[PDB]
Amino acid sequence: KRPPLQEYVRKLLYKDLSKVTTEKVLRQMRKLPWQDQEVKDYVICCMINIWNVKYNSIHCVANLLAGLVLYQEDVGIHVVDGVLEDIRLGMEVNQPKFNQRRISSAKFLGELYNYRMVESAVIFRTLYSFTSFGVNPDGSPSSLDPPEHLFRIRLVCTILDTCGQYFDRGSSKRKLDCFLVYFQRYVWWKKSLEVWTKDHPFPIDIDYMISDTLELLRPKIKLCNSLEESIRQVQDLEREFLIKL
Amino acid sequence: KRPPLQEYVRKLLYKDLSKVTTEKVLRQMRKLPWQDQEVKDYVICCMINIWNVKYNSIHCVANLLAGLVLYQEDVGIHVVDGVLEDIRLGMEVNQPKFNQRRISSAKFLGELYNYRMVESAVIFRTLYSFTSFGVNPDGSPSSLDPPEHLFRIRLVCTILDTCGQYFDRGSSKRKLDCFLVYFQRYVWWKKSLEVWTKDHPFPIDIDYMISDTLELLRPKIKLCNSLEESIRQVQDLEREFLIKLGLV
Amino acid sequence: KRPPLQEYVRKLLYKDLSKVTTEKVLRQMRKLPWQDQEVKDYVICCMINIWNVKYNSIHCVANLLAGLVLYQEDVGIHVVDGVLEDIRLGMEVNQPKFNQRRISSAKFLGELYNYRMVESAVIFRTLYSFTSFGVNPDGSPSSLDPPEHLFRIRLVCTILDTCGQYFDRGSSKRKLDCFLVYFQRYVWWKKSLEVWTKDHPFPIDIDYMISDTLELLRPKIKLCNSLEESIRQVQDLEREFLIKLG
Amino acid sequence: KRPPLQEYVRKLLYKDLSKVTTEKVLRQMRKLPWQDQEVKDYVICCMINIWNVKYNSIHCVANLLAGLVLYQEDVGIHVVDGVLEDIRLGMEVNQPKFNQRRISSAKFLGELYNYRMVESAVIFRTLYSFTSFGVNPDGSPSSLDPPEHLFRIRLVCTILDTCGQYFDRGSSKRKLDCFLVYFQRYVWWKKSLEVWTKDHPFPIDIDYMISDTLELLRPKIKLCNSLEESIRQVQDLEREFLIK
Amino acid sequence: TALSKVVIRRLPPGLTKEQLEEQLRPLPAHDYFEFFAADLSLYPHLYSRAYINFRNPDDILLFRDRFDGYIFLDSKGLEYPAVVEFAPFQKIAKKKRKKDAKTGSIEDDPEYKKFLETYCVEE
Amino acid sequence: ALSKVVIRRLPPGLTKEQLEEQLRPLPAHDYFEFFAADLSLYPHLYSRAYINFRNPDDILLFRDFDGYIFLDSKGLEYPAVVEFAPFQKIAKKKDAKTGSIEDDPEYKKFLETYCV
Amino acid sequence: ALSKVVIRRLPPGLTKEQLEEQLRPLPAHDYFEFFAADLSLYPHLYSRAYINFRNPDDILLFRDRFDGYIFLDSKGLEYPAVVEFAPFQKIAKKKDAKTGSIEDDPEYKKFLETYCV
Amino acid sequence: LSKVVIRRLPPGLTKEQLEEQLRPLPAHDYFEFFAADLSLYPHLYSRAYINFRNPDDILLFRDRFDGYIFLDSKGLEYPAVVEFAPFQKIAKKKKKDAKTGSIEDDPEYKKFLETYCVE
Ligand SMILES: [Cl-]
Repeated sequence: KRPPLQEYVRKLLYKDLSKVTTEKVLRQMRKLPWQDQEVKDYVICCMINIWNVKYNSIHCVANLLAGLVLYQEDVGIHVVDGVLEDIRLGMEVNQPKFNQRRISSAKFLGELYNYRMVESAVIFRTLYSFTSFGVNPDGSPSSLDPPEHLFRIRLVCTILDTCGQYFDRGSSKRKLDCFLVYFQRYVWWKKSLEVWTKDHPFPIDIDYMISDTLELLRPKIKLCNSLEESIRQVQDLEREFLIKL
Repeated sequence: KRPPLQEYVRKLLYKDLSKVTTEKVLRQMRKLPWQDQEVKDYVICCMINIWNVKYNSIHCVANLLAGLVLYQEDVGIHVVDGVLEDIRLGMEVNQPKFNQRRISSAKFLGELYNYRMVESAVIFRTLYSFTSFGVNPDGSPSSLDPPEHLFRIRLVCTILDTCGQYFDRGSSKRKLDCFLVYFQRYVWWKKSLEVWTKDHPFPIDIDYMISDTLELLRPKIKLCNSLEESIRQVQDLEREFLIKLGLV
Repeated sequence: KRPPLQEYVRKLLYKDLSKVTTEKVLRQMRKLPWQDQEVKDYVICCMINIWNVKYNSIHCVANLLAGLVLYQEDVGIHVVDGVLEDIRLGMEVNQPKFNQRRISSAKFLGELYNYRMVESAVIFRTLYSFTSFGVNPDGSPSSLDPPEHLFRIRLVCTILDTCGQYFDRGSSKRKLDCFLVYFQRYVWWKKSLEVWTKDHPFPIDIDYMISDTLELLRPKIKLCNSLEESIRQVQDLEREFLIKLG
Repeated sequence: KRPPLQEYVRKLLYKDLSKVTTEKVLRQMRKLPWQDQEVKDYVICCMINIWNVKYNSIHCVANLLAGLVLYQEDVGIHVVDGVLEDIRLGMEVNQPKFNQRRISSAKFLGELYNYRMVESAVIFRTLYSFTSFGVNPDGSPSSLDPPEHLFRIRLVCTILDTCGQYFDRGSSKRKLDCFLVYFQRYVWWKKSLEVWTKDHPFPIDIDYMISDTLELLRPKIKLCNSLEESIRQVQDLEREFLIK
Repeated sequence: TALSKVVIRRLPPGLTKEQLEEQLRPLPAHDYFEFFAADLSLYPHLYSRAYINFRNPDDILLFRDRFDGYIFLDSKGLEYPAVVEFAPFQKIAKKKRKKDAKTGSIEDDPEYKKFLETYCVEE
Repeated sequence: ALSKVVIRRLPPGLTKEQLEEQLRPLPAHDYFEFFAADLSLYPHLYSRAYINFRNPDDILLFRDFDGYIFLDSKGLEYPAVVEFAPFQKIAKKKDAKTGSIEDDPEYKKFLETYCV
Repeated sequence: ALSKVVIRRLPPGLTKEQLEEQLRPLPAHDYFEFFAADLSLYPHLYSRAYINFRNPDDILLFRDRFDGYIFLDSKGLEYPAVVEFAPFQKIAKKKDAKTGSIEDDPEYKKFLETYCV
Repeated sequence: LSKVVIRRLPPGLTKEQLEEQLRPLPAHDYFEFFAADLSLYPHLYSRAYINFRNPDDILLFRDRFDGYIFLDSKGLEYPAVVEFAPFQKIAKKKKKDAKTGSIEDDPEYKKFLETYCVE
């Protein structure tokens, strides 16, 4: 029902990449008619829609892209912009039918950093957008972050699980420490909502997910036990920045 | 800081209204200057703001109003209109800080039926509003009913536990059984959303509170085990519509 | 019935210290047995309890300590930590019977900067604490900052009147500009409270105090005339701060 | 005699605003108290009264407004509405003492289209109103269009000489080609009047203005040399429209 | 019978009955017309409303079509699209028993008086 | 197809509240602005108003105020004109500099130029 | 010194030409690309474009001009555009010999044996 | 930052009881202790200051002691406070002052004792 070339590039990206070697598929893809803008626009869409790939095989797509741009420069910038675009659009529409689609995109963005396609500045800008875009600054729920919506946390942990272990030396070391403190406050904003009672406690899977990611990144750091401690940590962090010029 | 009249009314309704002081307080309330438009309006506000009363003392104010209307016929209408207004506004505003405020309101409406302040049509008209207002007909989530938002379930179960036990004879029995068919579909619309996974399941507390109320109402209830089964129940019920409406 | 040596120290600091006799007092304190830990502690506490000295002679104690550290290197650190502690404890306790005492401690912390005993960071770190410690981020009244409690403003102004004149060059100037942006929002949280009505208005004496110190420090600053104007100015600041963070 | 803030905006608009000082006037105009309805009211009136500006510097006011609406979008709407009001009211009043005042207003409307403040439709509806409003269809003179009154021609050419060169590609091409037919007939309605004698001929100055303007827009056409021709071209135009 | 009580809700809080009566004038025949102000307890969400009971249960079609969605404006100018639907409680105050004898006699009560003694000392 | 209508050639000494009374009951509308007379043409002073109706199908009735005789306090006919506004755009919704001219060095230099 | 700006949440039916005309005059640029909607998110289609300005000071006017500018689709629905700094600021900076030869490949040819009947 | 303050302790704890209660104790070149001054009648608390060699033992030290409830002799609970001291300067090694301990042999002190002898 679909053209044969289109089905072939899909067979390479969504099937052959988790089975064979990335080089076998890379040269196969270099031989595609890249001068034809029709097929080029199609393969880019296939890579952006990485939700069709097995979650554990997504790094193969980043590895492949890192090499394919040595021969098709513009495809690299187009997929990255698309991935970052779908991460934004996913937050705006915020529909449950796109949750697995959005988790993969976040994972893909993390693997694109591991293979040096984007730099930490892009990853930290995306990390903050998860805890700030559509978020009322007073901590009140809003349309884009309703009270019982915890998907922002699952996105932050998805990215931190894939490339946060490399933010432990030099500049990126403390930029991650600074994002975490703002993330712990966002966490406690949600925990402090009235919807969480004794019979309806905070989802325990989210608590385990947060403690696990923090345990890996910073083993010696302990999540706060109150909202006041989190509001202090941010107040102390930004206060010291205001004092150091 | 407050007028003495107003604070006295607040002590009567929120502090002095025990289970056996109802009559004592009613006679204290008959003495109020009801010809004054200001204090009357204020007293009605106090009764609508029922969240200031302890949950298990809410039936007391309903009992109070049932007797107070024998001498002030108009105050009965004004309180119910405000309670039904606040229930709807709660759904339109839908902020967590008003949840206890809205649970108490749903309780009040249930008690007002027990003391013959409203008829069963009011209670059912409101129950359907919990499952239809702001709800998309396809089951998809919306702004007034986000996916993980299950407060409508707790409001429906708050009313059914308060007065649903009186819907088991004659017309009032079938009118409830038809609602529960629609209620079960709304429940299964929530269960079948993508947010609920194996690690983040449908809150068992909600499952528990649903089963407890239906067991309390219809012990033989045929609990739908799927979304399709609840949809069939609705489709079969709508067949009954069009024979009793005259189109099939 | 006070021991002889102790009363002599109290006479030196609270009575004999009158601006001009400072060198004579310093040499008299150098002769004290500093290696006796008990006597050292009492002397340090005497300087921390600065409320026993006349307000306009408080700077004298700071000058004395500036010369005393040329011979007892540890006492300079001990007094500052004691004063900063007394400031924080004053906020925690928050009882009006200690108000005049807490105003003296702020003056002393201000004078300690004028005599190069504390760095610029300690002053602004203490200033911010006045506007944040025990303060809810939404501007709502709290246990340590009730509605009619405006002592925090009086403390901010006592320090800015003592050493804000020297925050006019380079980085120190920029630090003060940022703090004032936060300080004005705190003021407007207090004004917007429910307790201030037409019959119970915001004390005009506090308004006059605020405008005076601000006009003395920055004569060209535009005062915020609304709680919205204050919240906008703060968001504009932290908007520029996050770009340099990451 | 006038408050200082009012005299300042007059200095920015009627003196300081030359071709090169627009950048400094904009930022200076953004700081005015736009929340005060009285100041903003007066500002709009100052711009509508474009006759106080040097004719050749009028385009600067349009450029100023084009950027001033990126921060006060409401003000551009009222300035245009006021300009169109004064064009219409100028025709209804029609006194020679307001001629250069109305000439400046017509110029302003043209420049407002150049900096994309009004669409082509607003320009053509005004162009036709000059040749129709207050004009009797049978061609005879009327109260608002006496015989020797040729100010409508002076107005039409004022607008076409400032933005008509931009009407030669696509839709706006046909729209203008059709207005020139009705304009040619109006011109000939005025030429065919009995007031023009040998010693008192049709103003040669105005006819040169018609030839010069039409030369700049469409070099492919010269004005009709007869009234019947202009009537024939209108009849042809309307017939071909009805058949297609 | 058929429904006859109509509610006009989600109106601006600063709207008075006279202001509403002018915007609605001339409203059809009605035995009931009451106006109710805002509550203030839900401080961010103030809305006034009105109730009208029509004599003819068919003029509602025209009335609903004229005002269901009608935009009201406050001082600041914010829009308040009104909601005009059947009131969820169709009963109204009916003119009727004998007046109550104790109405307005609380000031001459010992329990109240005692309360005033205790409330006189406050703060 | 259009929705913005102009009510022009009104009396100059007319206010908006008075007009809203004469127009009562107006059809629904998003836009209703009133503009007094300009004072630059003393002999020819006319106020006007603009309305943007929500339903573009009720203008035919409102048009059929076209010719409505408005009167001033001194007594004189001001037959209002109701037509489709020649410009059919209305603005519908902040700058940081708004209201900063008072604390400005060029306007302060101007005050030195104009006050003395 | 950021120079790449994105115009997103445009109507899906819009193409590059009517965009360039709407934004006419395009400030000078060495990069100007336009991207259509994904189509797999059926209810939420939005096209977007990227512009890399040569002078990163002309975007202050550009951002204030078109950030929020209401675009219109066929039926006439309002698509308020969004003009921000592109979240990824890199742009396209011999030729390959294999390009355009996949049809003459054994792996692709054998796949056709599987895909066609 | 390396200096840490231990405050809101019991007024009766002396330094070695603190040093005992705070065992194990990471590396620290600075360890000052301050009792409570009698003056402020109702609110008497002792405190301590510690400058850690490697600024990272505070992460482990704070969580171990921040909130540690101490007890007074009479049986009163004292939730401790652990945070970075607001004044981050410490003492360093140095010649001594010749006058130290000479006040007893001074005329001005002598004549004061005379006036103080007759209470
Ligand atoms: Cl105070």
